[PDB]
Amino acid sequence: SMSVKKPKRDDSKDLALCSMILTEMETHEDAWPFLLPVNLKLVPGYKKVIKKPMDFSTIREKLSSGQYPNLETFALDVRLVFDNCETFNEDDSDIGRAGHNMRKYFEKKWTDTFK
Repeated sequence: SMSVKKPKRDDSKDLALCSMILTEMETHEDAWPFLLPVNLKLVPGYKKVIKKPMDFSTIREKLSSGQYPNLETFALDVRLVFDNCETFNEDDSDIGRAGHNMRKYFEKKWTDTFK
């Protein structure tokens, strides 16, 4: 509350560390469904169904331009990529499996780096 604070966590490396995680996500062999924004002209139903499209290139641009105020907002966008994927793609499909794989990959890096 006012004048009552927990000890200050060092957040000075967060930006660099989220960048490193994102690089690792970008270079994973199963990243291909997520590298670029879904083409809303060429994929029927995507625009109407997925209210907040997100992809790794868009996260990278937001990260590089100071549009994440903290590491929780960064994680929310990464998770949105996978939540969107599950919304639109059957589990038993290449893209559906890719999304589950990438989510697991992310969540381990996230825990190992920050928890």
